[PDB]
Amino acid sequence: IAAAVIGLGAVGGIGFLAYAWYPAIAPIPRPAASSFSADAISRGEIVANGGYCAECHTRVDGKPGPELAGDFKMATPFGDIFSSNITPDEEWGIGNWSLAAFKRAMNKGIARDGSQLYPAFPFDHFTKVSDQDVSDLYAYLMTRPAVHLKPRDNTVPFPINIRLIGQGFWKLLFFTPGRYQNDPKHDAQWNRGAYLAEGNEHCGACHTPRNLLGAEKMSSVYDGAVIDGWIAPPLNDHNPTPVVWTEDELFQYLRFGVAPLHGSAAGPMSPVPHRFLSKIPEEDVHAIAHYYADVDKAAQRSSGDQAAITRAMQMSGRDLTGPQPLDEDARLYQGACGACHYNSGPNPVLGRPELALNNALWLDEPNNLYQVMLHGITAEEGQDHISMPSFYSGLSDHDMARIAAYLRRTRTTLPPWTDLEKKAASARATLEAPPVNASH
Amino acid sequence: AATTLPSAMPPEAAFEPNIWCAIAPDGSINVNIVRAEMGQHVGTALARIIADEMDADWDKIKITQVDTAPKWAGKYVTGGSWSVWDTWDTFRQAGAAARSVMIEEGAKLLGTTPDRCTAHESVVSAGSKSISFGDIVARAKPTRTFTPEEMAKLPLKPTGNRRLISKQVPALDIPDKTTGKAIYGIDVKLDGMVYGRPKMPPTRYAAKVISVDDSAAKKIPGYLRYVVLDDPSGIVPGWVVALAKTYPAAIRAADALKVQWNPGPTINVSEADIIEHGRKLAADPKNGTRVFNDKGVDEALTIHPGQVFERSYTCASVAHYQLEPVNAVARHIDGMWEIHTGNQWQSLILPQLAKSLQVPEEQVVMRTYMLGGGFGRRLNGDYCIPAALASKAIGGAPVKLILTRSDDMELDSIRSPSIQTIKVALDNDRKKIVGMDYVAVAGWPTQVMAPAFLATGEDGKKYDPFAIAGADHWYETGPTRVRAISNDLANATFRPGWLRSVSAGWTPWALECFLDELAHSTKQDPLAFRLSMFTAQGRNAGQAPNSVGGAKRQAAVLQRLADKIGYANKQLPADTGIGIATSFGQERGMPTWTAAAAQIHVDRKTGVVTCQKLWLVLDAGTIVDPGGALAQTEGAALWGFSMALFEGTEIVNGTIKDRNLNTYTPLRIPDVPDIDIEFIQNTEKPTGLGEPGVTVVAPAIGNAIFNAVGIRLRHMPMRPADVRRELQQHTS
Amino acid sequence: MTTKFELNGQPVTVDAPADTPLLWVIRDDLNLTGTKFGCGIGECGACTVHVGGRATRSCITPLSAVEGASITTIEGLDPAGNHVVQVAWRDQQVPQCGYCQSGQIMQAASLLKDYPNPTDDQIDGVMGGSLCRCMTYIRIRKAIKEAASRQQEG
Ligand code: PCD
Ligand code: HEC
Ligand code: HEC
Ligand code: HEC
Ligand code: FES
Ligand code: FES
Repeated sequence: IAAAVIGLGAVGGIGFLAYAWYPAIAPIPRPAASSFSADAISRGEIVANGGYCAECHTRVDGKPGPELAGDFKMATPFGDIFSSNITPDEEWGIGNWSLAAFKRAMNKGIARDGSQLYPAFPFDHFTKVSDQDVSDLYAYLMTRPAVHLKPRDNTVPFPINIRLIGQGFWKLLFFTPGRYQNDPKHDAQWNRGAYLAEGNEHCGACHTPRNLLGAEKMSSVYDGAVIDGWIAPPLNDHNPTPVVWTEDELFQYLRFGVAPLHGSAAGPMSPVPHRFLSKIPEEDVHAIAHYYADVDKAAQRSSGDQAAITRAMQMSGRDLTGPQPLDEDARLYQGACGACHYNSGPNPVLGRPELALNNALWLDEPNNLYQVMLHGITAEEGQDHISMPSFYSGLSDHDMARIAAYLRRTRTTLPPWTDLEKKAASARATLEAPPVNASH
Repeated sequence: AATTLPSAMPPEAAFEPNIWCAIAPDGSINVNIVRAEMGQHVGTALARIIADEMDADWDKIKITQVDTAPKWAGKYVTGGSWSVWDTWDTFRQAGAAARSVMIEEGAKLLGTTPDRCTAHESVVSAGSKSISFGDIVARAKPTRTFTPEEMAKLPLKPTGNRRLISKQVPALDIPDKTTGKAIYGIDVKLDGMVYGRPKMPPTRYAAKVISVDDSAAKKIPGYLRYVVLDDPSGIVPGWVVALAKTYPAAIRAADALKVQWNPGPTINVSEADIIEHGRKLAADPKNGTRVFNDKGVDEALTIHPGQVFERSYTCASVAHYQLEPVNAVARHIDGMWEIHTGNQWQSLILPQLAKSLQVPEEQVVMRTYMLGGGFGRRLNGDYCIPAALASKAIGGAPVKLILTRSDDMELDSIRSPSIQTIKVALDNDRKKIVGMDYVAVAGWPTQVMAPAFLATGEDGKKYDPFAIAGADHWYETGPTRVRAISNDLANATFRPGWLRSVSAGWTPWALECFLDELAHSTKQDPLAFRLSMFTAQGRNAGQAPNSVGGAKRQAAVLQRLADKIGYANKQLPADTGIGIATSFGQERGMPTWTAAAAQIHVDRKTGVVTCQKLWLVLDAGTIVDPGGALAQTEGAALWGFSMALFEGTEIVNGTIKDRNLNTYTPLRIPDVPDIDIEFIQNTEKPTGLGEPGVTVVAPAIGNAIFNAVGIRLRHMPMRPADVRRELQQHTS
Repeated sequence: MTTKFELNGQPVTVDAPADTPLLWVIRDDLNLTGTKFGCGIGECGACTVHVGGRATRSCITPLSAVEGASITTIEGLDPAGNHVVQVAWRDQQVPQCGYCQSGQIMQAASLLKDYPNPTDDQIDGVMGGSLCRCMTYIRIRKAIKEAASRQQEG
């Protein structure tokens, strides 16, 4: 009371200010591109390709923006956050940044001027990137063409737009700076895979559920989350697909975008194996796959893979062979989807993904199935050279609900979904009619 | 002359003995085909007939699908399976005339009398000397022409064993259809073409446009304008066509148009309402026209009220769903209205097009293209008028009006739901039929589209031949009265249309199911019961040359079926049965005696009915094209199977309920049963084969169901839910 | 706007809205009327084309989805129209009206690429989507089996 409460509040305030406030490194003249060594440029190119630097630092909405120029819109639940320009621009960019300032931003999320960056920039994962990789990718960034584009202004409100207090509190509650620590309990390949997956590649950025404050639930790592309407399925034991995510399946999925059993990488995973993970050394992808196979615990769960595949083959051809005068939802599925989704042989045929094994039918919600039905899969989106028609206008919400209910009842052994029509409408409300086909 | 099928005709003139065939100086022989090529390969069969009669080389035969011209004078009708049957005599006479001219000219060139020279394989010879047809045309240059009455008295060849007829021959149109080179109505491209799409009114008839709001559609790139169709003929009332430079733009513009309508008086009419109106119409004995009314039917029926067996059978609506949606290109070029579309009956729609365009009939010409499946849908021709009106709205510039699947199904002239009541009076022994009373209420497509083609019954009143056909049975049922009643509610609500085997797909259903029910109720064998009434006495004695032998002929095929399937000693496992059903084909004037047997296993739990085997035996006289005949019979049998077990729709709020394949369920490849089709071999006059296969499939299956689980179904299609309901009721 | 892709082995650049279906781009913009328009909702197979050698429905495939891809139509199946599927179709006299037969032939070629020995179950599963209103399925199955046998001979 009085003196005591004032004193303790002042102590807490000065402590929070000392923690949150960071000095601003003096800006340096723009480094010449010739200074950096050629090999460092290639190593930084590999590092930045691994981190998907150009994915969410390029403007996609409206007109396409310049590479690495920022202005990418992120529809955060708290508001809209626009990625900063990381091209070596003198004023609106990192051109005046020094190596120390960029390293500080990578390890702590503090900009050159001392301001704190939002957790939309996943510094909690990039803080594990080693000094050598940081220097390499700084050298790579500083030699990219400069863009004089200014990112648009954020729409985040009070009291979250106040960078100092809000971001300092968020970092205090959840952020833990520090490079990845080598684990002696596992081999070099597993350590490299863990370093990449939890570091540069930040697989848990959208594969781990987040609480109300946007922080990843460390007690539910790789438990699957919801991003952009799609569902990122669990990357651990909790994956509901009947076939285990073996090392070979993981490597195929992460390198070529298609797996022999589970299927192809669509939606938000269209670019990850296609645009980024295919431009990094194959050893890195192999290490990531091995690490996640260890995390997935495939060595114990792989015993039942043959039985699961046989059961899926049995149920894949259900109602697709012989006369079908009884079930009308089965007729709709056969007419609309069964032509390219029927499998008979002991193993699936590449190019005909097995719905009885896919996560779209085994997940808790029909989000992935509805999103695939609506958007479709382009030629280079999932598996290479092959495409999938979009059923935005071919199927109404009722028809999509009928197909989803029939597939869940028949192609899986799980209990039926709930509110399928409302969920179908919600999924449809996130796009803008890919075809002008109509002609219902 | 639009498309010569095997190859283009040589450009060195030709000799035309008549209007049906021409002979080029190089030996090529062109045959003018006026029948629509909707998939039955009619041109190949007609060419076979004319080449066999002409005694010409088949390798020199080409067929031209000619456009509408005054020289053929309303011969462009293709329906009711009349093509081969009607063209038999005409093409035989034409070939005989051409062969006679060739024989005479070859004899003159070779210096011999015509009585000794003989022509074969497109060359006429007299002993050792010989000369081909092309050389004859090049040298003699014949100019003789034959009028139809001149050809009607020529010495035709004997109808026995022929050279080209009843021999396997590849179809002329198949090679083009395999490589995607066949041109349909939807493939037509004209200079300055503008695409168009309609906005369907809420009702088929009596719809009026109040206001149109095109502000939303003006933001669509490529959208030009909208036209509100004013129809002098009143065929497409209340239509609004949106025009664009590209078809997707037209689709989007039509979707974005805001049109206010007066719905009309039939906006809340359901299928049950139509069936109830049919029942009410059939209740009154004075309604309808008696197709034949023998004296004493009432006395026979009412003498013994306790010995009357009556049943009622209903058939639901069926949609064509022809694969190519109805479309047409229209333009006004060189002072003539050109319509490019696939049509089955050009001679019927030409006067309507002329009336709608307010031009003389000689100023309208319809180019002929391959049909993406007619099935009686293209007999309508109501889709050509909106394209012509839209073209007239912009001054005659080409307009390609294409209907989407939803619009095509809304405009579809569906098969009207029908209800038939059959009531017989038996003798004292309850074994023989003494009197018969047949009534059938349905929509009348001929009374709507072609009122001038209505037939006259024994009552002296006009009736639709394509709404009662198949009920004029050949059985010996004593005094028989057959009545056809026109459902005015069906005519007003929608446009009743001709389906494949029109009115012969549901009359045999009721008739054969009723006959089997009566046979089982009187403790009689259905086959023996049917054969005992095939006495072929009276009106069923048969005429010549079409129905030679009368009802006996039908009995023959039935007997053949009873020998093909082992009917006498057929032992089947539990819940398995065999059902038989016979019919005389399409019409009494041109009968195609057919019989069918179905082996059916009925699942007592789910009610699913599976056809293990389907036998068909047909007597269509001479089989001109064995492969074509087999293909047509297979298609017709599968159409009947689909209508009996799979296809079917409903009328909700005055319009068909299903709008695309998401709800409509036609037959697909996995559902095809095992079919065994046999043709009776004889030398009689050929009859139609495209339609008759549909006639007998539906009742037979139903009969088989009664032989499997003992439940009787009197509604088409027979869905598993109905079987489950019947089984649950029988359990009680 | 401008979408560039390889059609029938030739590079083409079509200037059309990215939401335009591949069917109407092929039929109208590229003047290849071999592909046909049926249901329009991807349930009849009349518009089947080959994207990357795999059968797909061009009626509900937007242009933006085939950027830089390889599209094969019925005109590009064989230079002389002597594909094994086409030869089997001609020998068995499968086409009645021929409207579906372009899509049917493309789907049969895709099936033969998938299953070199299509059993009855495989034929039902793969060709179930393709619909023929003329009901030429009896000849379709025989043609598929004959084409498979000829391919195995080869
Ligand atoms: N005898 C004899 C007969 C027949 N044939 C064969 O068969 C066919 C047929 O013929 P005819 O019967 O005559 O028929 P035509 O008339 O031509 O046609 C018509 C029909 O045809 C059918 N079929 C068919 N198919 C197909 N594919 N598609 C179609 O659409 C159709 N349609 C249907 C209908 S219908 Mo009514 O119009 O409805 O009223 S009539 C009808 C021919 O081609 C021939 O070849 C022979 O051989 N023989
Ligand atoms: C999407 C999830 C991102 C990925 C992958 C990477 N970055 Fe990022 N970055 C992102 C956002 C939304 C923001 C803005 C935060 C804010 O406070 O508004 C940033 C910011 C940066 C900065 C700061 C530059 C500035 O002028 O403040 C830098 C230097 C930066 N990001 C670098 C960077 C690198 C090197 C990445 C590859 C490892 C990378 N980012 C990935 C979003 C995302
Ligand atoms: C956000 C953009 C993501 C990042 C970064 C990573 N993943 Fe992901 N992943 C994401 C989505 C939205 C989906 C589902 C889409 C679908 O239709 O497949 C996935 C899917 C996977 C899978 C497939 C699992 C299954 O189908 O059962 C795997 C194995 C996977 N993701 C692994 C993975 C790894 C190893 C990542 C780091 C490199 C990674 N993902 C990043 C979203 C995102
Ligand atoms: C033939 C043209 C198809 C039809 C009709 C349908 N699908 Fe499909 N689907 C097809 C392919 C070739 C692919 C993979 C394409 C690639 O590039 O990734 C897919 C993909 C899916 C998926 C995702 C699985 C994965 O491998 O990513 C799902 C969930 C899916 N398809 C479901 C589905 C449904 C429900 C359909 C009926 C509406 C349907 N597909 C139609 C081929 C074809
Ligand atoms: S039109 Fe594309 S499948 Fe029917
Ligand atoms: S051939 Fe007429 S639709 Fe298949």
